[PDB]
Amino acid sequence: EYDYLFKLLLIGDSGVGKSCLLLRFADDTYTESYISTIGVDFKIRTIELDGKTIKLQIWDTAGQERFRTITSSYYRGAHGIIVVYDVTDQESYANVKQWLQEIDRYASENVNKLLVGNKSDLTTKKVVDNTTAKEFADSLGIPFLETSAKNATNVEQAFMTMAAEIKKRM
Ligand SMILES: Nc1nc2c(ncn2[C@@H]2O[C@H](COP(=O)(O)OP(=O)(O)NP(=O)(O)O)[C@@H](O)[C@H]2O)c(=O)[nH]1
Ligand SMILES: *P(=O)(O)OC[C@H]1O[C@@H](n2cnc3c(N)ncnc32)[C@H](O)[C@@H]1O
Ligand SMILES: [Ba+2]
Ligand SMILES: [Mg+2]
Repeated sequence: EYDYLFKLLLIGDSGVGKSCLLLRFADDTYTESYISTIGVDFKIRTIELDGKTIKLQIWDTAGQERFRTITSSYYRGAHGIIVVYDVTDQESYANVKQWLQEIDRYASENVNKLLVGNKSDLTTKKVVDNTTAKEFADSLGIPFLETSAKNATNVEQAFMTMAAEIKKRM
């Protein structure tokens, strides 16, 4: 029986791997194919944390600009928002500031945030230095993790740490 029900949103630029992060966490599957999300997709996953059962309702948003006014509708309900960039794509990291701005515009004032640098397995094509991204996230008091949906690395931890932080402030 459920102790908490948290709503999470994944946002960030098209092609950074939001959908693959959710597929990995919710279905333990992965695809190398690129099929952009139309609007917002939804999955649930129940986790156990600190002896508590937490149901997570997770919305995976389209990163493409033409969906953006619609995706904004889901921001208010979120307890936690995960902002994803691709560690091989500098512009996706540069657009983190824009995404943080969407959060300020549309989200609840007390929303928890996490910055994720995805595709950490692409070690030879990495252009966003993790010390840079970590200094950035520190400067904002936002937690930071690098993930690989492909190799499963830190995927469970990203969702688990987000839940932990939500649970602490209630
Ligand atoms: N090597 C590697 N490739 C990844 C990883 N995650 C996603 N990809 C690849 O990146 C591409 C885009 O992934 P996808 O999850 O569809 O991106 P998205 O952020 O959901 N795009 P949109 O916002 O348009 O729906 C796919 O070709 C996918 O296989 C990762 O951790 N490692
Ligand atoms: P929008 O409000 O159109 O939602 C986008 C998609 O997510 C599905 N969905 C949203 N919220 C839930 C809940 N709370 N439970 C189950 N499914 C949900 C919508 O039905 C849309 O397809
Ligand atoms: Ba949809
Ligand atoms: Mg997607």
